[PDB]
Amino acid sequence: MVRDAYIAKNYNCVYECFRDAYCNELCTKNGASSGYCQWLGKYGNACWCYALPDNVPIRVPGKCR
Amino acid sequence: MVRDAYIAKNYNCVYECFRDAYCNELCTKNGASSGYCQWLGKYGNACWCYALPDNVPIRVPGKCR
Amino acid sequence: MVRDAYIAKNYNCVYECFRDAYCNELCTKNGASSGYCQWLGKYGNACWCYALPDNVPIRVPGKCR
Ligand SMILES: CC#CC#CC#C[N+](C)(C)C
Ligand SMILES: CCCCCC[N+](C)(C)CO
Ligand SMILES: CCCCCC[N+](C)(C)CO
Ligand SMILES: CCCCCC[N+](C)(C)CO
Ligand SMILES: [Cl-]
Ligand SMILES: [Cl-]
Ligand SMILES: [Cl-]
Ligand SMILES: [Cl-]
Ligand SMILES: [Cl-]
Ligand SMILES: [Cl-]
Ligand SMILES: [Cl-]
Ligand SMILES: [Cl-]
Ligand SMILES: [Cl-]
Repeated sequence: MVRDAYIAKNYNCVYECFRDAYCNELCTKNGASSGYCQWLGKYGNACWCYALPDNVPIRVPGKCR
Repeated sequence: MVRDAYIAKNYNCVYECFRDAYCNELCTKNGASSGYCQWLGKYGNACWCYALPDNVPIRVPGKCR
Repeated sequence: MVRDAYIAKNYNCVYECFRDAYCNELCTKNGASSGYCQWLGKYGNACWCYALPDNVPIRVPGKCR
């Protein structure tokens, strides 16, 4: 299954960003259809991916550790 | 079927917004993959949903009533 | 197959834009689920389409000619 989400890294942490292309490269390398750099969002300036496969971790409620 | 669209409420009216998370919560609660708050768009500052199921009303050409 | 991409015109050139609705109309007329006007991106201010069918050309690495 796929989902639109903030791609995460160890452990439960978003990827920050400035440029859309940075996030699109990151997200698509990880199987998403595309992604972009969301500014001033829930997790600050962070990468949002569309249709990211569920073998890739995502940000969920809770702490980044 | 699903479509990308402005989610609507009675009758043929968009949801205004400030924050992306507001729209993402609204859109996903209604079955969309995600959504965001479009600023300065066709209907002002309004929620846009990706892959919103067709059992949820959307904004179509015409008046909000 | 579909892909998220910059819709292109002859030859390997993006469509520039100001308004999201301009790009959404262009992209959806060409079979995409939606599109928007990306500002200050890889190709300047240009139209990005979601789920654009592969019978529509897209921007790929290289020169616009
Ligand atoms: C300023 C600004 C801005 C923006 C944006 C966006 C988007 N998509 C990727 C959700 C369509
Ligand atoms: C007003 C200028 C907008 C450029 C910033 C674009 N983002 C990187 C925030 C795309 O979501
Ligand atoms: C230039 C700062 C951008 C933050 C606004 C982001 N929106 C809420 C308009 C996202 O589309
Ligand atoms: C800060 C105001 C944002 C309006 C510009 C929106 N775009 C046309 C860049 C949408 O991506
Ligand atoms: Cl985080
Ligand atoms: Cl943004
Ligand atoms: Cl927020
Ligand atoms: Cl309205
Ligand atoms: Cl916007
Ligand atoms: Cl408009
Ligand atoms: Cl170009
Ligand atoms: Cl943008
Ligand atoms: Cl760039």
